[PDB]
Amino acid sequence: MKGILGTKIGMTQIWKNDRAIPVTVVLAGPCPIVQRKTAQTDGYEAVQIGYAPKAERKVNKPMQGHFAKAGVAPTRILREFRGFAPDGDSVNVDIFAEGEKIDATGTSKGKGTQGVMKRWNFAGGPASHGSKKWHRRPGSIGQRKTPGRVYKGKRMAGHMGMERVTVQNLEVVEIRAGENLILVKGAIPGANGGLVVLRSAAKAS
Amino acid sequence: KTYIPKNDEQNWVVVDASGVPLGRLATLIASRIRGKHRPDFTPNMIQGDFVVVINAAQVALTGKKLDDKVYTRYTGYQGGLKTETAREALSKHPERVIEHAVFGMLPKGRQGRAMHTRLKVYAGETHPHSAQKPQVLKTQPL
Amino acid sequence: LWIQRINAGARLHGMNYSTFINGLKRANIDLNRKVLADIAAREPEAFKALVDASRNARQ
Amino acid sequence: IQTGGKQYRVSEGDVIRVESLQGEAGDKVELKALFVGGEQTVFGEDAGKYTVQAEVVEHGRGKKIYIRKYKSGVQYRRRTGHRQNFTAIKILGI
Amino acid sequence: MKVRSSVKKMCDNCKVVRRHGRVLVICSNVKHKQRQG
Amino acid sequence: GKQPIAVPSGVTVNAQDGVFKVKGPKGELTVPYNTELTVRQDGDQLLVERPSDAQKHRALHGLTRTLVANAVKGVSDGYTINLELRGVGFRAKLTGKALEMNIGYSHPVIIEPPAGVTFAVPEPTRIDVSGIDKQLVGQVAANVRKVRKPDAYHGKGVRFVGEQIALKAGK
RNA sequence: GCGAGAGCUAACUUCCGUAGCCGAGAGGGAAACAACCCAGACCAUCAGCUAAGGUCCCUAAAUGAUCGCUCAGUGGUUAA
RNA sequence: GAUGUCGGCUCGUCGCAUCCUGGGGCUGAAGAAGGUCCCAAGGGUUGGGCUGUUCGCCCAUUAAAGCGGCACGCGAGCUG
RNA sequence: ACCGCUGAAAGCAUCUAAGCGGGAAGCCAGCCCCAAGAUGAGUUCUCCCACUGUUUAUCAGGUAAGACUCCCGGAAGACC
Ligand SMILES: [Mg+2]
Ligand SMILES: [Mg+2]
Ligand SMILES: [Mg+2]
Ligand SMILES: [Mg+2]
Ligand SMILES: [Mg+2]
Repeated sequence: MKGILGTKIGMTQIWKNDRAIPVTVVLAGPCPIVQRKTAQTDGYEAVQIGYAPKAERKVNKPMQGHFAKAGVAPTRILREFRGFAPDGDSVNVDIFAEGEKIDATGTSKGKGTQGVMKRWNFAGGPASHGSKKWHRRPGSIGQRKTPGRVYKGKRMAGHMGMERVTVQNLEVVEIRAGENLILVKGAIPGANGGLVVLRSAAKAS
Repeated sequence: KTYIPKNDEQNWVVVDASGVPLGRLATLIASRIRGKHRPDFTPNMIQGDFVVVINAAQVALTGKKLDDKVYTRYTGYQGGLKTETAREALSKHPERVIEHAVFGMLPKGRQGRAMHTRLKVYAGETHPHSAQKPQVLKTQPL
Repeated sequence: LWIQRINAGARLHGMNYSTFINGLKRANIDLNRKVLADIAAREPEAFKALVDASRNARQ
Repeated sequence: IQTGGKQYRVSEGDVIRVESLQGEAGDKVELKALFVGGEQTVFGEDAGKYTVQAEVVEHGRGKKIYIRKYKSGVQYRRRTGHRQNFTAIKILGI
Repeated sequence: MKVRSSVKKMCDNCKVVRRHGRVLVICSNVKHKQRQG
Repeated sequence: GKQPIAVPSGVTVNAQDGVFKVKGPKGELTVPYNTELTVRQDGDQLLVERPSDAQKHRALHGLTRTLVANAVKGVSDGYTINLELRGVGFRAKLTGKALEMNIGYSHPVIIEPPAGVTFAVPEPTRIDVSGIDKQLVGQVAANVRKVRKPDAYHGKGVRFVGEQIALKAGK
């Protein structure tokens, strides 16, 4: 349901009481609302929020049209949120609250093409008792004349990372509104400067 | 020497699946699609009336709509891609119980596939008759 | 191809190849079979004739 | 059909098996089986009444067709020419 | 419960029942509780 | 075969369709049956006559009467079973209507009567499921007689007063 | 297949007797399929009657008629 | 006119006649702990010493340290 | 699997043939991720707009909205 948009910023040490706790400072800048999809307009409920600002000289005509339909001010990023609402815009103020468990979802860093050891763990082989299949290189891929082929999915080398990931249940250590800053314990996905989306715990204990 | 073809036609009949046993209704729908009483009654291409189907949701089975009637569908490389659902379980998508029980009785090659197109099922009643703006000779079962 | 059409007309009245055919048969009189389909495809006026002709030699 | 027509029409030149009576003009008469001389649908026997008169137009040698047979592994390959003769007959009958 | 292939009475009580497709045995005594399936 | 239908006063039947409707002092009831299953009131009392006879038909026969006969004793006098809480610290109390167990579980079992049934408790060791529809009542005290089945060694839990449960006997 | 031995009255097992087909045999049927079943291809034909097998739809033809049987999906993998 | 052979390693995947977890009937089931049969394969099923071993024996643990199938799975993947 | 309520055929008995309820790490939904080449190619919001070319060059040609090319880089990447 509820949720906001933001830029990851870095992690750092912070003591809450006498326990040093690592956190990820996320800037959940205010988020405008640029379109309310209704189960009677677009067939399903949801809100269109926006994020970084974009210079107007860079805005497509078609987009202006959109953004103007709600006198907003071109953002550069728009995203939806099912079953969400209110009036005006969306800022963490009153949205999230210190202590709330949340789910941060960003785009994982990108590892490019990675072998099986690093993409699936595997194990490759030896390093001395004979070879050319030193450490990496997968083993065998199938079996034989039966299923005389390979399974759809057999883990293999392939572009690793650069995916959508969602780390669940994160305590919100501290919220400094009026800076739209927010500290979540643990570690959120992707690179600093990267987009991140925080929300109510999709399904927490 | 034997007769050629037409086109300028496309009878738009409308069956009703209410209470009728899926099979019988099937055969019929299947038949009028491939070529019922048939125009030039010719193979090469289909002249088989387009068929609209209402209700569906209330077709009929006999001793099993729980037992036996298990529609199977085996996904990607069969790494446990064995999916089975109760026909009653087709309270999710009745429109398929028919759809995919009639495509069965239609030819299986190029044209045949071109043939499921004319078949057009709806699990409702009135609301269906909306997705219907041409003729509609409601030629019920028997 | 012939037998297929001959009864998609046969059944167009209330007969069906099986029956229909034995009928014209019941009337040695009738004896086309060859072109019968065509008659049933082009001349409905005619085809009916032969149709009813059989029922009228049937029951 | 199986030799010597029948049915209705309007008199066209059609080809059938050889008719024996060579020459031309050979006024030919075919019984009849069905027809509509005036949309008058007429079935067997009740049609025998009416009849058809057609004249032998010409005699022909069909289009050369090759009869080839074949079985594998056992060698066996057979090539042989062929083409069936006929008779052209201009319809005109009752 | 006893799932034997050759089910049959065991004392003047065993009420050999036939529930859903199965041939069963219900007797006051439980160790008598039989069942082909 | 079965036939004798004691359909006293208060009641009111209505073989209107397959809906063999009913109404009495306890409240108007309803109890479907087959159609081909014949039955209507002939004079004073009642009767469910049957088409064929043997099985398929006679079964449904030995079915309907008893069924209706229940609608009778129902609206007429209403049902109400009585349960027994038994064994140390076993006990029922109550919340509005909701029966409340307390039979040795780390926490307490809270029961709730279905729309048209009521619980009752005399001594917090004796239970009472009173109702209309013979079934439900049975079909609910059942759920009580499950929160705790009697043990084969001290027959604790719930039971049917003159409940016959012998002890296997241990050490 | 039928009659025997050999073999665990096992084997698309082995060895003989005897009939048929494949081998040197196309065609229809038995989903597919040497030998099973119906049948032995001189060539042509948008002609006709049948065999075995079949006549809900995928393919040709009665979702035929009458009196029954089983509710098992038996039908559409065996026994004490 | 070549279908590479034992074991290991790597990679798996499937059956169930279930090793462990889950649900049950009976027990000669007091409770705790078991036995046994029924249902159930989701996931899991350790590390070493000896031997090429597969197996098995043993150490030390474990909820458990299942049994089989896939050309006794996998050498155009390695070992040898 | 197993346990039950109402209950005949067997005026009793019966988890059953009418009917109804509970009930597993399993099935379906749920969680995270992909997803209309879901060729049955879906929905929504916004932008550009109705040009030119004589039966001799029958259609492409100026263009809008928009984008690509190219340059400089990147927490994106084998190349794209
Ligand atoms: Mg390594
Ligand atoms: Mg035997
Ligand atoms: Mg257990
Ligand atoms: Mg290999
Ligand atoms: Mg580059």
